[PDB]
Amino acid sequence: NAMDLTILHDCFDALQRAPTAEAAFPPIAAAAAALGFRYCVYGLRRTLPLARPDMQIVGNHPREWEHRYVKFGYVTIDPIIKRVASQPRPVVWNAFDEPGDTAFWHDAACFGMRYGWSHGGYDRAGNLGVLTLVRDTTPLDADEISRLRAPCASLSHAAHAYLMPRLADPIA
Amino acid sequence: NAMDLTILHDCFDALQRAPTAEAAFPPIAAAAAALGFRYCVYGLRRTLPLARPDMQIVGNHPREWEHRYVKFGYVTIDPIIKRVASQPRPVVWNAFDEPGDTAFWHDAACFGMRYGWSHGGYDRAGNLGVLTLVRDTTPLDADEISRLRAPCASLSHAAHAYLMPRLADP
Repeated sequence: NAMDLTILHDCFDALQRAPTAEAAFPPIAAAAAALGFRYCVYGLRRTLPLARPDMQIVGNHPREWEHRYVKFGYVTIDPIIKRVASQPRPVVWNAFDEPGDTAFWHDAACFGMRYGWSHGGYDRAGNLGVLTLVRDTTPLDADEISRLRAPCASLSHAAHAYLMPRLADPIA
Repeated sequence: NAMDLTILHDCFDALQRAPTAEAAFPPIAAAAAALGFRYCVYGLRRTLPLARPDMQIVGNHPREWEHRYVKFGYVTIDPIIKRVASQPRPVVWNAFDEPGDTAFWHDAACFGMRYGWSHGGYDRAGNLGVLTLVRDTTPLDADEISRLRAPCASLSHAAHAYLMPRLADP
């Protein structure tokens, strides 16, 4: 378990030499993978579109999941977004065990988006950035959640501090 | 080094059963102390007061430093707030090497708040919470900063997610 702290040490050093969102994501995804999360997704939802919320999505998620996330208009009714946008704490979810939003969780479960850890963060301009860590094999028991809080918190701060600002305002 | 993960593990366990700010701050401050930071200060700056910004300050700082901070209106000129608000990355400062703001840095260095680590986060309402971890001993070199990033990131997340909400509304 001491290996977990090395995982984050190597991530944050790589994030010091990542001046773009293209260079900043692989460190965060590699750390999440080392923590047991097969999938690592980041979404930037901007406040200025007002008429229609726009969701910018980067991640190693299945392409067909995002394709259906787009064609079915899931940004309008995304249950994870509604839960992380209202509260500051991380949201642990299970696609087989969530109430309502039947169509959303149906597609998520069909493509491995099954057992997730999601945390939302805000920037100076009011944009919402959501880091989502998903595994496709087993939901975490509470004892594994307890030990993963600090590492996931670390990754969550890293995504909001090193990835989100370089998605919102690229150097070029 | 094996401790840093257990230092934070114990902190995050305590914050699960911490429904008040009186109960959320000590575990964070305890972790900051175990990481080498004697002073742990959290400030919540409001956007609403407009003409000048209100700021709640909670921490184990020397209290007479807080009294100067209010006496000379430092909330309007605070160099650290200025830098953690315009940028989402942490800020590492040295009260003897920071340019300008001579009066501000003189007062901070007077009460041992000399070599600090500060990070600012926002909430849905647009408020600014700032976690500041300070030493009175030695400056922060490039080597210790590297290994302190991941643990201090967890502390930032912990402060913004568990302490900031309790100051803002409960």
